[PDB]
Amino acid sequence: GRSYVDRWQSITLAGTAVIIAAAVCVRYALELSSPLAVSIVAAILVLLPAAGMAAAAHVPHTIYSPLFRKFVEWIEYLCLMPIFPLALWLMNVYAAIRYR
Amino acid sequence: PQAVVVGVMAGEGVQIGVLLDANAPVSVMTDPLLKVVNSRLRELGEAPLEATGRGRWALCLVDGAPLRATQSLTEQDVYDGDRLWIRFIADTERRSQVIEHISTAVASDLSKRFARIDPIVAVQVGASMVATGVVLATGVLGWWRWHHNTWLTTIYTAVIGVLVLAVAMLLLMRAKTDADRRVADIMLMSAIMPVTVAAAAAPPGPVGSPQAVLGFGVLTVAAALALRFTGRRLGIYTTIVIIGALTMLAALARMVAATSAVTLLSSLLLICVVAYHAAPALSRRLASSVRDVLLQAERARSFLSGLLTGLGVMVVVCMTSLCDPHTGQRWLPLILAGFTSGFLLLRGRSYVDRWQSITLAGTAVIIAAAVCVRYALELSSPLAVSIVAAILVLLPAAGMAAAAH
Amino acid sequence: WIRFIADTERRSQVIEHISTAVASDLSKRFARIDPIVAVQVGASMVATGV
Amino acid sequence: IYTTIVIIGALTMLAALARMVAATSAVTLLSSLLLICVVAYHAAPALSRRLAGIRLPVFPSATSRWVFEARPDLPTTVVVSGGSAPVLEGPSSVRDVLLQA
Amino acid sequence: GSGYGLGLSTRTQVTGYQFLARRTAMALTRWRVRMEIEPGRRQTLAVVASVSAALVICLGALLW
Amino acid sequence: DAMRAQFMLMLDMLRETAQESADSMDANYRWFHPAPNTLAAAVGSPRMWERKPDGKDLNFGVVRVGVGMTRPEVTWGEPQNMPTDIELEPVTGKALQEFGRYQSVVYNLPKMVSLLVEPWYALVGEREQVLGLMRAIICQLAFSHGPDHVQMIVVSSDLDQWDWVKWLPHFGDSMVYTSVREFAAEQAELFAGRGSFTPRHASSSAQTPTPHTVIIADVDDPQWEYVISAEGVDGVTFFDLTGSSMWTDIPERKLQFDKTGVIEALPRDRDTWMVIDDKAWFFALTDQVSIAEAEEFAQKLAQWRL
Repeated sequence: GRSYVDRWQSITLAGTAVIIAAAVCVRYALELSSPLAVSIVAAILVLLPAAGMAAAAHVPHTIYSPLFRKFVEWIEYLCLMPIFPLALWLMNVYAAIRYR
Repeated sequence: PQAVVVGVMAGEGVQIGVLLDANAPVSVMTDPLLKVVNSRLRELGEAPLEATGRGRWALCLVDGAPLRATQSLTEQDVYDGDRLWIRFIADTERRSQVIEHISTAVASDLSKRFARIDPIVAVQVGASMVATGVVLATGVLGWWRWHHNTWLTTIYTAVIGVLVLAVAMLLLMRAKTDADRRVADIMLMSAIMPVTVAAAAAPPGPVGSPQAVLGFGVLTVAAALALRFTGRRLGIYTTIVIIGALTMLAALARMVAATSAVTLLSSLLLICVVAYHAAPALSRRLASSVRDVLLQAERARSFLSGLLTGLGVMVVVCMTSLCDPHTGQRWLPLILAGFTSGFLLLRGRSYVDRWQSITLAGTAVIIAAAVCVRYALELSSPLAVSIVAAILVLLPAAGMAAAAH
Repeated sequence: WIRFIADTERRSQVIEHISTAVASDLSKRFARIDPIVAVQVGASMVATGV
Repeated sequence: IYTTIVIIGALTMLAALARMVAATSAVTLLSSLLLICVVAYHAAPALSRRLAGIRLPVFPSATSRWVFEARPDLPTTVVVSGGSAPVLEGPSSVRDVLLQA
Repeated sequence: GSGYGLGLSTRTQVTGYQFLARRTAMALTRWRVRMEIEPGRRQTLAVVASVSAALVICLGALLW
Repeated sequence: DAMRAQFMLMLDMLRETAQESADSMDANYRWFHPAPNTLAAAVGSPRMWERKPDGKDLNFGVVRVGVGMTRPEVTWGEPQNMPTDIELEPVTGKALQEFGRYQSVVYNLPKMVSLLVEPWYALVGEREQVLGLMRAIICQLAFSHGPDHVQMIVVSSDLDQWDWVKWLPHFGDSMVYTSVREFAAEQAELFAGRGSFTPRHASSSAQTPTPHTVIIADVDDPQWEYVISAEGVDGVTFFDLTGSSMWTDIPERKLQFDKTGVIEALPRDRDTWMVIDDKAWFFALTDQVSIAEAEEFAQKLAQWRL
């Protein structure tokens, strides 16, 4: 999202990333309903968006060292590298080929 | 018919009544007219009108749009008793600007015509996401209740309510601008939802009539209390107070003793009917010297828009419940819905405000549509759905056609 | 201008003060509904039914 | 709004079509769409350039030397319904850029 | 026309076009041409690395 | 790529410098030659009758005719050590070429004609276009120059078009005629006494006598040949509204109007007014005023005296 400066283009990218978490949390509570599951889901569903407001309010008026800014940049690349190796694993391709 | 009397506005606000020639073209009058308004201001002891650099003098409507300089005052829709404005409009001539290299040119232009994200909007988005988040948490906690009405739901929700409310408390006391107040209001608006289900979840045993009474009670109290101390967001809070109070009475009656739902539904319909008639009176009683008039006018309007809306929610919920297509005289609730729709359709257009008149008009259409859809799903058949679709599509089409043709 | 002055003629000669900025602003900010808008509303209603 | 419809329509058509011509599996159709979307987010700013008709001219100066003193392009005249009196805006080549962007 | 049609081209014309394409792409998303650092390149290379890593594992299974 | 990117960034800073200089020229040209519709409000201001003939004022005898293209005040120096055509890099080669083609002219600036440069200016086109521009010329002259410096005469058959002229003081004397035979008896007796045309310039303006004469020809009388074939007289300037063959035989004195109101003429230098090319080209987009607007402005000006 920070690669886009337009107001609605950046908000849509951030919103899309957040809604994916919310939608998975709900699915995990209705099915396999249990006291621990609902207890854990209910906490995540309020703290996660709360941490977002906290970060949004404090980040614009603080100072960060070049070494930390360079570190947040690399998190994006480290997140892209595993998607393809993991998706093919979920599709069972490596086991399929090894057993022809 | 040779002349018309109209009010002309001049610099900084002096209105002067003048008798103008009804057929000469307007451009012939603007020059001597400027002289006259200046002469009167000079005698009154005020400062005259003056030009600034390059521009021209024009005669315009109160909305600022200028009159066509060549047309007659009778040729334009200007009548005796109307008013006009004399105004200075500056010269717009300036050099054109060109950038040839497409890469730079796209950045330059695209940055001048649209708005980029900023820290002020970032916080409002954050507030909106937490509000949306907590209502999802109370939902799953409130869903578990229908199968396990144990202490977990109330114990877990109570702490959330206190925590959200505590944050809003510090924000409300620290806010300096309307931007800050919207953030706090969104946070406060969200605190009412967890406390409501938290209270209603306290009485044990299978959920129903006895549990419902607490929820609608605390909801009504909290919404009213928030309004009383905050004095903002009148509409949303008022609408909750109405549905809360009315539901509390029905919940109490059903818990104590009620022969049938039809009885309560009919009672609610009658209560709303009298409220629809009393609506403007309620608003009037619930609502340097000039300021006193401005504040009261919008206050009354705010209470009225919410009131008319809340009553609409109750009657649509009640009527859709009453119109069963199998029970008894299947036609009786349908004609009753028709009579109810007619009153709203005929009286809604008498209101002065657009949203109040529009919302009332729309309230009738949804009732007709909802009844039609109910008679389609229940007592389903190929002819029924075919008949329903024809009715459902032509009904609104006819309403539009009556206005468009 | 040359005009006919009947015996019955009397003129107001009275002025009043209010800032034109507020008058023009309030005129647009709140006013009655127009048929131009109703066409959009009607179109939205028929679309909902289909 | 129309562009959004085209994308879900096109990608869903290819999903249903795979399921129609071959049994395969749901997990595979879902995982495949995910990968197509990850690469599509990287193409979006370039794909959006061509759909709007932005063209990038590239050639070795027409196989000729530069003529710095060339006669500039003629400025175009425009009118408005109310503002019936015509006024010239500028070079036709530069006016499109303000719309294309 | 001067540049229209489907005529011949050279290597410098191929890289030259890719430079203008990168420079104009960021102007649509970031609205500035300063291009202090060029992140479009890096975000693309990270995908190519992902695909290559998948192929190495995939081909490694066939050897087994 | 690093070399390419550095060149592009430097080239845009030169763009800002030209754009900054261009803003200064726009304000100055409007401040001396405003649009005709704005002149009515400005009548009372000290900007009226401001122009002086005493040598230093370079705007004397100059009149605004419309808008178009003009050369900015920037002066471009050629790039040293330019690589040969086969050695030029494609991206930077075309960039420096297109940059030179557009940033060398500034668009939508006011265009002008000078009374001190030609014996006459034949206006050729439909009547409405020719008269529209002429009334604009008359009110511009009248607003910027006083009656002690400019005098105007009309010879016309269509007196119904020249009725508004009554109010302007510049048409007075210490004056509209029906034919050359009439004009010859009253006016030509004075003007035929001496001289022939001589193109002037700012410094020379101090020596020519104070009242410059503008004559409007709208009769198509063949009797005009005497003064026209003699190459006029100094202190006079004719505008032919008819398009007669005696006036229309010189391209250096012919203004051609397209159906869209675009005027074409030979290009003239901005600083010396000398003709620079023999082929006609785009000159200005015409501005015009109605008889009502002209009389409205004329009545406003009729209110003032020395």
